[PDB]
Amino acid sequence: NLYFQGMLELRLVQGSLLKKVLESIKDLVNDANFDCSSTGFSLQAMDSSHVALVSLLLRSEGFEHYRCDRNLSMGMNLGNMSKMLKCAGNDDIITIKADDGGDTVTFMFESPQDKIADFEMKLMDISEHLGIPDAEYHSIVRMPSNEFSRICKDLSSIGDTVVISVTKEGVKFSTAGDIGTANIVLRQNTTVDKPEDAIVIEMKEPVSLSFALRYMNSFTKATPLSDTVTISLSSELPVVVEYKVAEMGYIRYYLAPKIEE
Amino acid sequence: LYFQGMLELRLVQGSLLKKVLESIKDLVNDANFDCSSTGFSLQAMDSSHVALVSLLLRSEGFEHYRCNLSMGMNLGNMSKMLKCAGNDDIITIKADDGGDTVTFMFESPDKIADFEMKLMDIEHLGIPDAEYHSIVRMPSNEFSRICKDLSSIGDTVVISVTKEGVKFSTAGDIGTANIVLRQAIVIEMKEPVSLSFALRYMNSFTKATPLSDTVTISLSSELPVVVEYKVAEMGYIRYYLAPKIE
Amino acid sequence: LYFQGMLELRLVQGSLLKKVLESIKDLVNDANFDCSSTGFSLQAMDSSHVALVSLLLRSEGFEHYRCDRNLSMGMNLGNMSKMLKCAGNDDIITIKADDGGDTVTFMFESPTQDKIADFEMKLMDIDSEHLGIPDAEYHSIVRMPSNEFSRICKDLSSIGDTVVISVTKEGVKFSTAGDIGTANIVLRQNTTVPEDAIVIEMKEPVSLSFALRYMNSFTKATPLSDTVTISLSSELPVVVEYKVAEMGYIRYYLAPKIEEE
Amino acid sequence: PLVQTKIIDFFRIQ
Amino acid sequence: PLVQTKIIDFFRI
Amino acid sequence: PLVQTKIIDFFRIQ
Repeated sequence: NLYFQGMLELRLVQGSLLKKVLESIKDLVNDANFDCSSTGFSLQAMDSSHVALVSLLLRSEGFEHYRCDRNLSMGMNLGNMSKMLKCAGNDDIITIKADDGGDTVTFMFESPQDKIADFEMKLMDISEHLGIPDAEYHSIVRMPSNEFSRICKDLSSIGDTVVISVTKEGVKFSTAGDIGTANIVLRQNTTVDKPEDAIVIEMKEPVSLSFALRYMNSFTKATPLSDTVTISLSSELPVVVEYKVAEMGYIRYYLAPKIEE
Repeated sequence: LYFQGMLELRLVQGSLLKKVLESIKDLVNDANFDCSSTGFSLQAMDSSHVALVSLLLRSEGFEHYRCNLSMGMNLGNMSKMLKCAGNDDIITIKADDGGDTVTFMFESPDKIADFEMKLMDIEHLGIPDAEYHSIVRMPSNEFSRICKDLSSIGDTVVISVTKEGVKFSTAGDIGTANIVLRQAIVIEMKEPVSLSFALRYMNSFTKATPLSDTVTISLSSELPVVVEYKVAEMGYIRYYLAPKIE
Repeated sequence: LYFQGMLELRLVQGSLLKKVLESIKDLVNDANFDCSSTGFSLQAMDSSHVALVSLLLRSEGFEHYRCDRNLSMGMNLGNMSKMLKCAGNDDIITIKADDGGDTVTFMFESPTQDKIADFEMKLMDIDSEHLGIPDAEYHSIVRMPSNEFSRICKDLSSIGDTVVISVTKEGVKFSTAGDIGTANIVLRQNTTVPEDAIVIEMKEPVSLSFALRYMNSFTKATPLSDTVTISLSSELPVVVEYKVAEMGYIRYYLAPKIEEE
Repeated sequence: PLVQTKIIDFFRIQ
Repeated sequence: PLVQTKIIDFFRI
Repeated sequence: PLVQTKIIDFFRIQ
């Protein structure tokens, strides 16, 4: 066949992964295209204020079955998709099915029980993607995702803006608000038996930038996907906050800084 | 011989009574609790007369059972008092026939608590002893999960039983959903049956789920659906829901 | 010898301080922490002057106890609580302040991470107008599981506003009445269980009435101690005491409701 | 157009 | 209705 | 005062 209509069919044995992926992006991005390519099943979208960007990839080798006839895009209301995936059991096998310019997407949930559920959602017509540069960052911090999540929630109780600075002393998160000021300093620490417990700091040049904590706290919705989080900083770029998706991909969040007028 | 009627019930598994009240207090606002030799029962409808609850706690499950009395009860009030009982407490109920009040005693296997609240003065329907076209027994947890999931998609569930299995279907603004379970999950099908029901009421029925790990759904093209939860090994709560029809 | 008064307290079990603040921040808005050789203490009345809280963290419970003079720190307890909520439950907490200083510093050290957090908060000027508590003789004392006492206060308060507490040879009885009906809960001595014991010393029968609203604020100290002690005399406020590990206490004093004469 | 029936359409008043 | 007493009725400054 | 920059200030439209 050559005049085939594009078609997508994905069978993911660990359905819980896809549920956690949607929970990681649905509050940041309302509607977006899921893109289909040889490499895998991906999404790139900004938040509605254009302050943050999410770039997501689920690689083809993580699916039990991976058909991506040509380069489909599925225009998806992420909240509606999330609502349908919330009906999958954490141990369900999940199958996504859609036609190139099709009007609906079908989700199949199969239990490993003789229970089979079919959910059918309307698609939307959605676009223009940004080019992400392959830059060299001035500093990279890797740390346990739960520790970063705790730090962001704690500081956000004190103020709205966090200064992240990397120096020879370590990584410092600072905030000031109506009730006082807070400074949290992590130094490099690899004195651990499990490397995902480490705090690793690689500084090529010192860097200090300011960011809205509200966005940082939405990023930490991806914590259940990844024992680890990597924060990449340079004074000329958004910060990058990267989570692993099991062993089959990633979610990267980019956040534009706050700067003096 | 000319004595005033008296009810005294002692239930060692007091938590069953707590769970029973939670199962029904949001469906029915007030109802009579009826007293008979068979046991402690209740029948009542919701305000729109679309759903009916029939409850029975058999006499054999009370360590003490003394009783044809009725107690008109504000169910949410009774639940406010029962909520003050510990989950392991022994619970006693005591009342007089035309009595003003009911006393609940919560007894720890030290602590002894007495709660007393006012009664009310509150016409039953006859439940035909009919045979059903299809009966499904399934985990109450899975039924509760299905009703909640579908109700996030639409307002109306189609339940159908065929040779293939039992299906639950809904359609709503954001899309459509079908859930098929094949024959534990037991299906006994005299004749295929398919009926529509309001998920709002089904969702209310699943508040009985902590009473039993299994739920039973009886269907007939000519009857309300019956959703039954066993009350430990000493009784039942049966919910009847009138269908939506052509 | 002409030293500036300093305060520096290091507490290994930081969580004790987190729970202490949760125990009092809703009863009292602003209060002085006082610094003596005996320990770190606080006394304050609620704004209606019906309840009084007295707490003591003894100097021996602190890994480092520096309290240079008769120093007082005036503080908004809700703000302090908000800062202490950012301490992990196993964090080591250090408080540092100057006698007439403008701010107080809380340092949170992780015992296992190499994370150091500095939180700084404004102090305020509060007039120390302290009441002397006489060393009096109680007519009855009751010790019981804190969770049992808390359950009783919540259950009764859903029935009515006022609890009658009585001790007799039969035991301790709690009673309330309201719109929906009446409730009596009787507890008898039970030592054949250890923190689940009920222990009652009755020198003379006592019976007094209290507002449940205040009792329910007292039970916010429940996570401090698996037990609680209630001391009654016909001539005194009731005293409700929770132990702070084995390094001190919080004592709540509540004036009774009495019959008019 | 489905119509919601009533319990009293099926059971009588004993 | 009972009368709520105050801490100041029992303890002195 | 600080100003919130945008992603569009940094990345091109590809």
